[PDB]
Amino acid sequence: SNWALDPAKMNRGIFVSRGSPNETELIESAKGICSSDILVQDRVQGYFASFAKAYETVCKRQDKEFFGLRDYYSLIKMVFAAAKASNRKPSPQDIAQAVLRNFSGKDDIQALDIFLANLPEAKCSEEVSPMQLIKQNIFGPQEDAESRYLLVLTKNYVALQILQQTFFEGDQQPEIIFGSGFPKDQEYTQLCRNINRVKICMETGKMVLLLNLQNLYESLYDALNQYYVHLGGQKYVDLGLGTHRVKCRVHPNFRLIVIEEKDVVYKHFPIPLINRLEKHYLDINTVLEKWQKSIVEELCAWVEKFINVKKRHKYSPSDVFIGYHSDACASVVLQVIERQGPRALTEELHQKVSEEAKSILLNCATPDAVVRLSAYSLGGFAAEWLSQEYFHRQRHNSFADFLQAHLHTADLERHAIFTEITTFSRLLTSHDCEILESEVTGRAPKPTLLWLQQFDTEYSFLKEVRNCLTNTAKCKILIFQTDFERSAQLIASAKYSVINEINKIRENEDRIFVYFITKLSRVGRGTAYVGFHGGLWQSVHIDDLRRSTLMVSDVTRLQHVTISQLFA
Amino acid sequence: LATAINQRGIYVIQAPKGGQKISPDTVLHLILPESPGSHEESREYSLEEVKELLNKLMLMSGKKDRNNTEVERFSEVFCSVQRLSQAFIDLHSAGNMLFRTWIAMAYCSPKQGVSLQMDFGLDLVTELKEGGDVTELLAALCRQMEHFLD
Amino acid sequence: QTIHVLKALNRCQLKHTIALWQFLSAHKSEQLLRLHKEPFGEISSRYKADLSPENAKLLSTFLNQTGLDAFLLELHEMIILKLKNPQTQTEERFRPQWSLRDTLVSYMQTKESEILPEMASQFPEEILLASCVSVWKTAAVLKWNREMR
Amino acid sequence: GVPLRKTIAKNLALKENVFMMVVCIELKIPLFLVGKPGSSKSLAKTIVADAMQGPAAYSDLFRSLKQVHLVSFQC
Amino acid sequence: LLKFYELPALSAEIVCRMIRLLSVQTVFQGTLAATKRWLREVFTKNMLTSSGASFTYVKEIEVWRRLVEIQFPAEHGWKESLLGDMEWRLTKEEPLSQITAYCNSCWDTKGLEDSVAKTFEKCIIEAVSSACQSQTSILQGFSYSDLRKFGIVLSAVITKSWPRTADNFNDILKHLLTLADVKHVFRLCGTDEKILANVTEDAKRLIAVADSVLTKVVGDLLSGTILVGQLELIIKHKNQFLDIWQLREKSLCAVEEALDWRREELLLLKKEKRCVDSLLKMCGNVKHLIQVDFGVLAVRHSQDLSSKRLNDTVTVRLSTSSNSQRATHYHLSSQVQEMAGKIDLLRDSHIFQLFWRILELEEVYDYLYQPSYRKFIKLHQDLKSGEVTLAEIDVIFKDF
Repeated sequence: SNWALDPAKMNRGIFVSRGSPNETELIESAKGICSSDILVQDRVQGYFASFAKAYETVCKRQDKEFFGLRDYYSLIKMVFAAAKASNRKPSPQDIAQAVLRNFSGKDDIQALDIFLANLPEAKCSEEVSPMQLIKQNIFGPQEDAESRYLLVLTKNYVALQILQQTFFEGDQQPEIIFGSGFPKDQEYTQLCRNINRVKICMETGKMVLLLNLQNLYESLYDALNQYYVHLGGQKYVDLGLGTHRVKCRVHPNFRLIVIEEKDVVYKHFPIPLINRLEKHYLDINTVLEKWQKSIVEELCAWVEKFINVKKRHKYSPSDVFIGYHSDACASVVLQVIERQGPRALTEELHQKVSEEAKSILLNCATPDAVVRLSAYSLGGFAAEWLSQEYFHRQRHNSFADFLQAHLHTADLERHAIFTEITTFSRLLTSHDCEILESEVTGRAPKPTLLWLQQFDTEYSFLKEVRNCLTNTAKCKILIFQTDFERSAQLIASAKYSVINEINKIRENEDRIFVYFITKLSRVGRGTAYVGFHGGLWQSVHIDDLRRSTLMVSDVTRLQHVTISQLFA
Repeated sequence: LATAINQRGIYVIQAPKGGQKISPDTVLHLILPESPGSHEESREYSLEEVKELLNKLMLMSGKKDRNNTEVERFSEVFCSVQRLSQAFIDLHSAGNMLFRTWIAMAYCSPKQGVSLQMDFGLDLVTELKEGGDVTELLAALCRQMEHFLD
Repeated sequence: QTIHVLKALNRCQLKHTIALWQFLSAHKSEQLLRLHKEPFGEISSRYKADLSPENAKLLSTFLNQTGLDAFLLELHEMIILKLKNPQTQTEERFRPQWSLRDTLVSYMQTKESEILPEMASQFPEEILLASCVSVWKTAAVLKWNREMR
Repeated sequence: GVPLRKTIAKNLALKENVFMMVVCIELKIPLFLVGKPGSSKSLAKTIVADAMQGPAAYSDLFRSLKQVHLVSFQC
Repeated sequence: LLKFYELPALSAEIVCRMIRLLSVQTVFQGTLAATKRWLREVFTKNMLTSSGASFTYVKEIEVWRRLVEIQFPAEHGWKESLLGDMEWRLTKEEPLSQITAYCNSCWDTKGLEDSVAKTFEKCIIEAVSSACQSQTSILQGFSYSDLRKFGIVLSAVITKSWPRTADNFNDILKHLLTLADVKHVFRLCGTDEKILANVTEDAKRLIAVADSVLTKVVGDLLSGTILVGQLELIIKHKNQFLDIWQLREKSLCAVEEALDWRREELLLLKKEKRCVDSLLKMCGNVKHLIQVDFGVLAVRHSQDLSSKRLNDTVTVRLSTSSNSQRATHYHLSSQVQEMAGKIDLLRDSHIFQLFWRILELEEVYDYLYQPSYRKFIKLHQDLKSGEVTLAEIDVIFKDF
């Protein structure tokens, strides 16, 4: 136990209580760790004292037990390995990187300041961003210099957008471990299937992302310690589901990432769990530079102007930009910069980023808002530009036109293309899928249309997804439907399941176009829909998905025609 | 064992005998018959035993092999039957009387064309039997039972 | 133009038509209120007066001892039909200064519908027509709270 | 005798925990270990589980001792 | 066609006269709408040419001035809307293209007191603010024909690039040395005085603050009371520093000698500091077995030099004196100086680290350093000669 006990219940057995070690015990532990080599041990010996004084300082400073001995031991291990590989005295940058990786994760603590206070290494102050640390954890540069598993603390589960974009840019994508949002499947059997998937990923070496599944910790408690038994060179770790405990094989390439909200961790997460994992905080603000954040502010202002003006019901951004929320502009900017690449800052890059962001936001706007902006701007240049882009350079007239444009213009490297669509009209029926087939014939097979609510269990959804993915067609179009009445859990779980299954059926270079269509109401029912999930997804609003048999008119034609002329 | 349960296994849902308190354990039990040419005995398993077998399958099946098909089939049927059991329990708690002598047998694989069999123990209602895939029938039956509960 | 309408109207018959109209209009407005949007833009601001603390306590006590749904439907119908039509605005038998109780009791009598006994006795007369719309708003909020509870 | 990983510290905490665990298990004495996270407790548990495979043990010492099968319950 | 711009303007002015003689808002809206429609149809393509050197349409500014100046009543918002459209057309272009067109081209002579001038100035100031935030050189190879507008642009660059804490001496020096635009600013303002006449008073104030800072820095450098942080920052950017001081002083060599001398004295002080560090670290290593008392040395070493004035930390050399010896803040004894020097040479030696068994610093020298160095020399002579014993190779090089 890590918590205290009552002696009377122990039946007068033997009770041993361990106290927090002093500096000498910590330095002896460090020397024990380094004993495997003598040169490196001598080199780091000087640093051991400062590391121990820093650790006791941190432990007395922090309010709640958040850092512990595992962090200190991991620091010593990482410095030992760095020196061993370098064959030279540990450079300041390495000590800084070790300290940041181990003792980061909290705001109220300034670890690096404490550790630098004891040393003259502060001269470096070349700080390393959480993205670099997370990369080094997942892809840390024969030897099992194994780093701890990652815990990413985020806000509004934003972290998932960043990682998918940055590190998993290609199809090396990890597997998402999450709680299902379908009505009849989240119970014990779901934990059983999840831990089965964790085991299979350990055996195969596929990296895993743990979403809000802290309730699975009792199954993983022993693996997180990463104390392994060995057989024939391979390492094994213990896993449990109930009273059954078994040893399972861990592929060296295996890594674990837990994504969780900062407040859940601070309040609810047990302290030994916080100690077992290497902790980092990730939010869009931690990725964006200053000028990118400035672009975010500019886009928020441009939005506010777009809503009202360059009577006057005083619309809000959510009522115009479907799915808008506090972080929409930041997500858009991140997606833009990530697609552009690492190109250096230039006036061209600044302008192009701003314009791309505006275009993406506009793609989710209602035609009604663009018309309002033009009318109330009396035909301003900006209004006509935006109308041109929306009505002519974009494909909001129907779903068939969007699909044709996406099929023709989309990239050829991205075998899996993900799209999110919002609409106010009626969802697609079989007749609409037939029309789409008639348009697509010669390019892809009949689009497969599924309604997420019709599914009561995740397994039936996976079965149909696999039925579709298993066809030999080089191009596949998958369409999922939902009516937003609660629901967001279903959409998220379906999204994750589809991503995982696409990652699994990947040996072929088939090109899969995935569309998620949500039917909303202009007024609503209180709970505001949230889009702009960014990452792999592209958010497009289509007011009406049908091809308008009642009028073949594409708007911006009627804009210069009277009702009298209609009856000519 | 799981392969045999898929091939021969039969799940049974019935009201608690011996005045036992109503719960999933008392309501649901698994029958595993013997196959032709083999002389082992038809065993009866309790819900705890099926959950133990399931845990074993999950921890064993880490082999990146097609074996998941059988585990997946086993798991699917198990979950469906558990869902059906809770629906019965609900009708029991609400005071319904039809589902007081009602016995249902779900055949993990068709026996002479039968996948589900239901008998209410009444002279007016003859035995009900239907074929096909068990999970579709079970989902439809669960949905009807829930609508009937409301 | 009949796809989802048919599923809502599958049970109603012609005799229900008028009541159905009333229900729909009130439900329509209630939605706007839940979203904090103004449902009564077409109503004269003069009829949009506020309620004093004492009249608020009296109204709350009445509503606690009242059938909230019927009261809301009737008061809504009165507001929409009488106070909205500028023709009935110039018809000054619905002046903001007139007591809400007497106006509503008169209206209900004219359509010879069964009148709620609380209307004549329990309804405070100190509440005038100018605050009538605030009354409906306040009543709807209680319903919405009852619906959350 | 037990083949520990090289980066593991043969410190006093793990030494005493392993010794006490071995003695108490072999003699069936109840042992209660209480310490803040990282005090070589679970590491000692895994090490004693691996070492005490009597005939399959790594050293003549543990080969002379008994064979241990652990059942775990997370309270 | 654009050539006919007078006709729309005349019809709009007629509408103005009719309104002033008196559905008004409706007629205004339709008038503004139709005018915008015409401008859109005519001004179809970019505002500026390739380099941002010239205007696509020679008459754009004339049409904007003509149409904006029509004296509609203010309440209706004619001027604001048209100027918003012009601003939109400007902001679409690259900042450097905007500034190039603004300064070089001949659009302004018509009277820069109008609203179009104030709008274009506003846009150019915002562009300069953005570029300063981007720290990209603007004035590099810049050319100009209108000195007044170039002076406005230059003052905007100076004011926007300046640190937010415009009073921080250290951040002023950092800005001056790091930012390249400052070289160009000083070069231009020195070459032809007329530029400064076109420059604002705020920019001249900032220039005067910068000049004062540089003069104080040079006085400290020559005298020797300069902070080690400032001397480090000056040495890291010695080229820009000497360029700027050459320009200013020619407008208004020994500094190279002084800065070289201070680089040498700083290198000496850092060498001594690192020797003391190595000695302290070795004693800290043998801490677990023996305790050492050198309070004064640890205190002196602990002080951060950046805040300290050089002459207090180390002796500085001047032709105001002869080439006398240097002395430092530490005042190490000869024994400790030799010991720290050798320990610095062998601070990476694994064979010297172990190689030895509260004591005072002279006792530390006597007991630890001398036996150790004696044995180390004897080992080096054994290896050079080859007479080393196998037991020595087994014990010492057990690790290698």
